Amino acid sequence: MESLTLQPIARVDGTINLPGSKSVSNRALLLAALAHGKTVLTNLLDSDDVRHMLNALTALGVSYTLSADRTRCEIIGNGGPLHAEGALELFLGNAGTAMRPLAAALCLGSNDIVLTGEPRMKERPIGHLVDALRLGGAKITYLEQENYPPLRLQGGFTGGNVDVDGSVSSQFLTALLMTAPLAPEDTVIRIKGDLVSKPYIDITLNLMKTFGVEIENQHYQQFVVKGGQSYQSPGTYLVEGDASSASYFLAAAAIKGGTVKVTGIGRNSMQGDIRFADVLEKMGATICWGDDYISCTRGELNAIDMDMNHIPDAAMTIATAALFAKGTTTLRNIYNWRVKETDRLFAMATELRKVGAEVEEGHDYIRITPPEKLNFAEIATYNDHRMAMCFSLVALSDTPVTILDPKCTAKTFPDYFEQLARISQAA
Ligand SMILES: O=C(O)C1=C[C@@H](OP(=O)(O)O)[C@@H](O)[C@H](O)C1
Repeated sequence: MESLTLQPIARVDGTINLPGSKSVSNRALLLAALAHGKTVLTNLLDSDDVRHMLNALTALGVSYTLSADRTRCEIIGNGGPLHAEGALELFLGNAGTAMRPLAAALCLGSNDIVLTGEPRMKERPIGHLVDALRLGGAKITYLEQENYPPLRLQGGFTGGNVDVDGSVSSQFLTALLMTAPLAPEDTVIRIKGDLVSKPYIDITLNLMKTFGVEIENQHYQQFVVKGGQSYQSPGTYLVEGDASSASYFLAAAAIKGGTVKVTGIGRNSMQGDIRFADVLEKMGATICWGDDYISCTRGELNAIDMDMNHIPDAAMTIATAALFAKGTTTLRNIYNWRVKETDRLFAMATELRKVGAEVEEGHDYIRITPPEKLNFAEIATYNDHRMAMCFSLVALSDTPVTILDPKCTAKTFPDYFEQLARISQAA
């Protein structure tokens, strides 16, 4: 199959202008499609997950244009809930930010639509979301395995008292929050117990406010939403650079810099993954913050033992950076790594051992003890963009590394290797 071999990188130094945020891009596209008026999004991400959302909007009848590089999008808002009948099938690849939000949104009014995706998406849970939507009136059918896509949506979500489990994915709550304002009746969303990935809820609420809707957030345990609302175009909107994509470059400087500056995110960014920079600082790197950049300069790199529930995606980057740190690194409270692009606890542990690390794969944590020296490995990537990007950091050592299916990075970052190469220096 396809593979890419990375030769040892002696030093990293430079500036990277970040690709747009996947989380912000897919929320902005769905809200722009539901809104009244024309929205012009700039710095939109061009990646597989965004392309699946754009294709779904096209299939649903939404009109929009894209610039040549697909980072500028002018969307003609539908002025209300989207509609299609005839069991129209929307293929959503493995994009949670399209699958979860559309599963909720398309329950408004009457519809007859099927949502499906790649084989792995049919193994990613959606039951907590379906349960909540049904409590609000939605008619939803599991076409294959109970609690997983594919789903046949027949509409009916009117609002009301809705409980939702927040212990497995914050995306279910995000989907409900974006949908409820357009339901005819008021909705009170009650979180059953724990809520994981809380920072992503703040991104959702930030986007909803940009599009003209606010709700009452009672300590992230209950959300009061008034029905009969409408989203309104914000005119022009600048999508933040992606803070998760930024993690690889900031970590590379922490290991082998040099100073690497990423632009497009800064201290005021809404993305919780900017907190990844705080972890590098705790490990010994030097961080500089700007309005529109974050930079990292090599310092020391010491192991850490931290709860990473607030940054599940960027936390994977600490798992390979740990190969270069002094001591044993432990990342805790990351159970849902198991239900994402792949089971990331199994995948990360398996591949880390291949380059020499001693790894304890905990049920919901990972403990990593680096080897005295890394060895060569051909890294399996599990159709997971982050496995490829995280293991690219192995090349910041004296050994090359071969990454299988490097194009899997296109889920969120098609140009990843060219960008890592931009900051890679031989001297
Ligand atoms: O809402 C979002 O944009 C995302 C939320 C997170 O999912 P969980 O809430 O399932 O952790 C994250 O891992 C995913 O890549 C993007």
